[PDB]
Amino acid sequence: MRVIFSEDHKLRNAKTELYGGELVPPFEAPFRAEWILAAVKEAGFDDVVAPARHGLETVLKVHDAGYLNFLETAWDRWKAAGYKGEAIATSFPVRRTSPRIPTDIEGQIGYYCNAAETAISPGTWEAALSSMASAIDGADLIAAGHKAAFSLCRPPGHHAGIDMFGGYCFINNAAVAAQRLLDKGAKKIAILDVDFHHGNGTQDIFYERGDVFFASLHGDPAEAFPHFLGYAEETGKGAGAGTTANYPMGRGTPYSVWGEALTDSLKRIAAFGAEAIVVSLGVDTFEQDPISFFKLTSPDYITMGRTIAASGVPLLVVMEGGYGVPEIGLNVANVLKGVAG
Amino acid sequence: MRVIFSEDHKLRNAKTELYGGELVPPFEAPFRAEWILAAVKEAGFDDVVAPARHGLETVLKVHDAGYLNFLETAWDRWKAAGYKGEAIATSFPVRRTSPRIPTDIEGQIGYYCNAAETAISPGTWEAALSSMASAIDGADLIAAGHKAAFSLCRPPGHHAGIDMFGGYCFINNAAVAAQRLLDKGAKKIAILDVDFHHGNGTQDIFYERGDVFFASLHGDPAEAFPHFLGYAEETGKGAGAGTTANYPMGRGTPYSVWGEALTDSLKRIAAFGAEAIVVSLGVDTFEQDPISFFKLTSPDYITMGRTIAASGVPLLVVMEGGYGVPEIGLNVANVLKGVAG
Ligand SMILES: NCCCNCCCCCS
Ligand SMILES: NCCCNCCCCCS
Ligand SMILES: [K+]
Ligand SMILES: [K+]
Ligand code: NA
Ligand code: NA
Ligand SMILES: [Zn+2]
Ligand SMILES: [Zn+2]
Repeated sequence: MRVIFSEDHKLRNAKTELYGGELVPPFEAPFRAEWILAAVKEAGFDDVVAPARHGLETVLKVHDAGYLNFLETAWDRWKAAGYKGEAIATSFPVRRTSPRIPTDIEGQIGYYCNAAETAISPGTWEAALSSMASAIDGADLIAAGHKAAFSLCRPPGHHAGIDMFGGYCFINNAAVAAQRLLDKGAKKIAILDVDFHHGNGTQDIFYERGDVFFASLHGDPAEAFPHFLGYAEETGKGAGAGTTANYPMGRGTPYSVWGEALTDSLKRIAAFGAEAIVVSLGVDTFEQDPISFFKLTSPDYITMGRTIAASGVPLLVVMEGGYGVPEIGLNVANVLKGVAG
Repeated sequence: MRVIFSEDHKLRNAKTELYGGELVPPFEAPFRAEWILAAVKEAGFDDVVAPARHGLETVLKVHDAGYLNFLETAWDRWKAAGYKGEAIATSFPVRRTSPRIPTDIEGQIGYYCNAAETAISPGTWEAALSSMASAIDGADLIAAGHKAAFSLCRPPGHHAGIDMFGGYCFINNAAVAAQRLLDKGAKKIAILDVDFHHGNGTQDIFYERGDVFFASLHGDPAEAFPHFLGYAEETGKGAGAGTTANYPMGRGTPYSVWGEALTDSLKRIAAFGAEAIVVSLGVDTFEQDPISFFKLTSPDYITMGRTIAASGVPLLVVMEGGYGVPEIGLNVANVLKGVAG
């Protein structure tokens, strides 16, 4: 299978992340992509290609235009306002606030943010567009008849909602890929989010859409980031009724339990009639992940890839999270081995 | 007039504030109270007394119980979770989130926060209770027949809403004072917020209540903190209809303009029939204030106090903001001179 990857991911190289009341080097750092690329090549997936660039045609169908405009100039405005650090939101539009959009940079960065750990830094927008491009080109391979492809996206996407960034995410790459598949002729597409964290951004984008089914397996939001979405009761609204399936799970969950939710999610996706599945792949479900509480082992990723591919429908694998250790690469590569085997 | 002041304000001595993407020493630091106290004594207001302690009777009528329980244990829980810095929220319940309350400390601190610049530190709860006590004792003086009193509150209160802390505020002292006056027999009370920033917390607490009228003069929230409340169109709802009056004003506003809004607010308060006015006094309207854009001069504070007192109705002055410069003390003292003159 082809691997789509842009060297322009490195334009996002933020210096700070707000974690535990401290500003620390970010977990979502350029070396993650280096580790993953090296491991997938070592596993034999060496057909690596840069994406063609893309404009905003596809992404405007899943993200708000004001949001994208804000990201395009956020860093410049932050710097012009005289702030000394990176661009980090402080005030947020929480319960019982006005729905109005501020005009200034401090107000706007909060208006457009869901989580303050994520700083905007110079090059962030450009990196996000490159990552989106990798997702688009991956989708195009699936549309053209390939049964699998891997978009090595960085920065990741699944916490970015219609008009919010956060969780290290700015453009929802998986959502853009799903939209691209619909634009190329699909009528029904599923997104299956296996990252440890709920894909709250993806859920937001498709919650009221009946053309996309969203399934997520994740740490229970009662006690895990992103904290404010991902409960099982959330099944969709309006045109999207019945097209969100959340599988929250608790501390220590191993594959023997996690795989049961996987089986069920795939049943749901099959009943929906998805023509392809965009897999939002994070490997922060690993038993050594520094910020997560699941207990998957490296061999479990092979099982996971094989099971998702036994759907018999084409897969686009889109990179999301997985942190801390170079074994994130082995784990990603193992999912691909399961898909290709 | 009597000045109520607790030395226990000093138990709030946080190390950090998130400002401009950096963790810096807080603007709202113990020296503020020292400076203000010294200046009011210098102006002849030397009848200074400590508040009696108070439990939660009064405050439970303006703040949510879950919120107060959260504040009481937040520091302990944050430390027990192993975080190394002070307690700073990251995820927030923004647009289109679940209304559910998280169980863990990271989820809860965001659930109960409106602004991430404000860290919870050891002693914060105890300090907030002492500041609340100063407000309650001030209210009791008014209830007993005094026409003026000054509660030198620290930490301040007006950004704390029903179930949210932020803007350096944890317990809404002015809201507690208003409630105490109602509990002592008043039927109608007004809160007049002259701090540069909108009292979004106070507005939240009384938005649907007809027994309290809230007026605020402030920097336009389209460009100024708190960013997400304080527009003129917000006039109240339900039983509270017509009991919020917001006067947003722009960059460079001097007393000649600000005083016209003051006059109008007092007309509204008189028409409401307030039996007393709780003045949320911030002096960050000063032309030198480091974080604000109004252009009041030190003499204007005397005019302001005199005009508010010309209402002919008893006043409780409750300390809010005012930062940076040594003149914060002179400016507060000048309001008291205007009231007492
Ligand atoms: N203490 C837990 C901090 C979690 N903060 C954000 C993690 C985002 C990963 C996205 S895949
Ligand atoms: N760049 C403006 C930072 C504003 N941050 C909060 C100020 C709170 C004052 C309360 S009286
Ligand atoms: K997930
Ligand atoms: K105000
Ligand atoms: Na949907
Ligand atoms: Na009211
Ligand atoms: Zn993740
Ligand atoms: Zn203020």
